[PDB]
Amino acid sequence: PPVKESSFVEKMKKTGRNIIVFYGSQTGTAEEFANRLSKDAHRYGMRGMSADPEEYDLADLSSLPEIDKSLVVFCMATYDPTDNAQDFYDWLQETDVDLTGVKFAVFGLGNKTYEHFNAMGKYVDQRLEQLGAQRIFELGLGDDDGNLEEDFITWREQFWPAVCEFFGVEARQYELVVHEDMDVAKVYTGEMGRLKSYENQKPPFDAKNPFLAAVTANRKLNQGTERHLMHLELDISDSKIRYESGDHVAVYPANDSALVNQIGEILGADLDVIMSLNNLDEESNKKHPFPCPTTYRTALTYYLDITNPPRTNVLYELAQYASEPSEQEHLHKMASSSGEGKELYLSWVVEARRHILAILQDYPSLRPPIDHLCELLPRLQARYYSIASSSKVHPNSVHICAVAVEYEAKSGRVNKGVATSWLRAKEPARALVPMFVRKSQFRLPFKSTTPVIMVGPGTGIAPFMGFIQERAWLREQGKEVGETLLYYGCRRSDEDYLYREELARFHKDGALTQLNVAFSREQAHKVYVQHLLKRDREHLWKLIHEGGAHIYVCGDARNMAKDVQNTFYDIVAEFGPMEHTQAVDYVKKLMTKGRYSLDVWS
Ligand SMILES: Cc1cc2nc3c(=O)[nH]c(=O)nc-3n(C[C@H](O)[C@H](O)[C@H](O)COP(=O)(O)OP(=O)(O)OC[C@H]3O[C@@H](n4cnc5c(N)ncnc54)[C@H](O)[C@@H]3O)c2cc1C
Ligand SMILES: Cc1cc2nc3c(=O)[nH]c(=O)nc-3n(C[C@H](O)[C@H](O)[C@H](O)COP(=O)(O)O)c2cc1C
Ligand SMILES: Nc1ncnc2c1ncn2[C@@H]1O[C@H](CO)[C@@H](O)[C@H]1OP(=O)(O)O
Repeated sequence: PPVKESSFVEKMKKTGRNIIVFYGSQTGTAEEFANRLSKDAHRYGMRGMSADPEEYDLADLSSLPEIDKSLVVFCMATYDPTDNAQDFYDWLQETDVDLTGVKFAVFGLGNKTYEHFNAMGKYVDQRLEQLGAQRIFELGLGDDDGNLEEDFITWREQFWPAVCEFFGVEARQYELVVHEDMDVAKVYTGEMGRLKSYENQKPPFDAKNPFLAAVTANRKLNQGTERHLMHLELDISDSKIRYESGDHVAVYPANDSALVNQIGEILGADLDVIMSLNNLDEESNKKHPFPCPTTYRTALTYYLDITNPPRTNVLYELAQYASEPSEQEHLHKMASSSGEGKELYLSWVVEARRHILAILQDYPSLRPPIDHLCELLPRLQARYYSIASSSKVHPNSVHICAVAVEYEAKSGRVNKGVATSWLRAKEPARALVPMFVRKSQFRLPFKSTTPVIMVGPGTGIAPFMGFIQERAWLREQGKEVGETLLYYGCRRSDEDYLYREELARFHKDGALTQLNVAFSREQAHKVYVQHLLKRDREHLWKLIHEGGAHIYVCGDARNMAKDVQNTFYDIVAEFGPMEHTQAVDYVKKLMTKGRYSLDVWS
């Protein structure tokens, strides 16, 4: 609950703004979009502004009409609503205001693999119209399972024309300030929010004031040499942090130092030059791109993203810094909605997975001002992990189960995951991992006697390591505990069976009523967790139909989770009986009555 700003409508007036793009974002992408769309109003002889719907009172849309040819755009992501867009939502639900005269557009960001695709967008664009506002352009539906960037360049290309036409209008966001005389303790060195907040830890710890927790355990859980699966233990003592199994822990990592050095090396400049990028819109909340003042090196290490494929809007803006014509032209055509330009971007940048440095190496004429480059780079996001311990057993420690990312890219070089390569490097002593916890609704039943069915192959194991530590603990405390079954899976039982001993011990003490593992490569056919579910179908239908058991799914969202959902569709279709459609509805209903929970990630 923060303090609202002044009515945005009034703000727009005082700065001559006629377009306000609102972004609902969780990992920046919706926001990045709203800002791109914002600076876009300029080329079209208009001026706009991005704004966090949380910091404003959306009831003020009703007053927007009072600005000339005013326009409001909504870039909303689904996670329904993201944290910052919750107010708006509850408002869009309670309010009954008459938005007659409001003109809007909406570009939603989602992922098709999800149950409720772009639910937020579909909702916003469909509720504004319910209130009296008129849609100016079609609802954009972004799919991060294909290419969101392309869906966005495709919408934005048909948007602006429809806008300029409708309004009859004819067809460095931040500024740089180098620091010569700066006091040493007044310089951010990587902390996230308040200055020196990292060094002087002061509760309560959240996303803006992360608690640097000490890595007390680092271990490799697998026997092979191909992959590196690891178990870490972060110590949250004196942090005053509460958590339950199912919850997630989030961490702010550090980029690889040499990938950082080499970036200032090729651009031929120093990273230690202390600076600041002050938003040219002196009245805007977001006064800076990241914590300023600070040195390039710091920003490149802690606040910027230097490994993900650059977006089309960044390449276009960097086109002007490449001498050689051929190159300049290539960077320029990366933002096409079709053609050889849309094809080089998807294969040479995306598919190839070339980070910012790579492109600078493969296009040597590109030597941009490191100043305009930092303003273009996206902020470094924190990475989530499903806490792997019960707080009833480890109140003062948060466990993480993860696989390290390192692969060969067509780009020609070996890429490394930012968070994983970093946590990998951290071992118990000087090792501090900046963190905080985010509550989720993946939870053990309210009643201990309620049955539980956990399905989670590979890393999807980790939340369940908690559910089991808790289920077991409840029994020791004399509580009466219903069935507790795990459906895990790995390649081979002597190669990457995670927590084999702990899971054996738990089965032994009777915590785990059933330990069903699936060894995928131990035979000709692939044997996956869903094969076991189909196997134990008769008994699983019993729990579901007569036991009121909860179902859980964790790990790969891409396929594993769909395959398991489909096998649950079949178990019901058979013992219902039912026809796959009535079984789907049955399984989905289980999802709304909170008896089927998902924790899948791509
Ligand atoms: C809510 C949620 C829960 C999660 N829970 C856990 C969990 O508990 N345990 C866990 O291990 N992970 C989990 N993750 C994943 C985790 O957050 C990170 O995505 C993961 O650790 C990699 O992050 P990184 O910074 O190391 O790599 P990044 O720098 O973020 O790179 C990730 C990207 O690299 C690319 N990439 C990965 N491998 C290849 C390849 N071989 N070939 C081509 N592309 C590839 C993909 O674009 C991938 O998205 C979860 C993610 C979310 C969103
Ligand atoms: C935990 C989690 C849950 C998600 N749930 C949904 C969902 O229900 N529907 C959907 O369309 N996309 C869903 N997504 C995908 C995001 O909407 C998509 O990646 C979006 O681009 C993120 O935008 P942001 O960076 O602006 O938050 C989810 C992603 C994560 C990580
Ligand atoms: N589609 C899927 N459904 C269920 N498990 C899968 C899966 N795809 C891969 N797996 C298995 O998930 C486990 C953890 O990664 C591995 O045993 C892997 O086996 P595989 O690698 O032989 O396909």
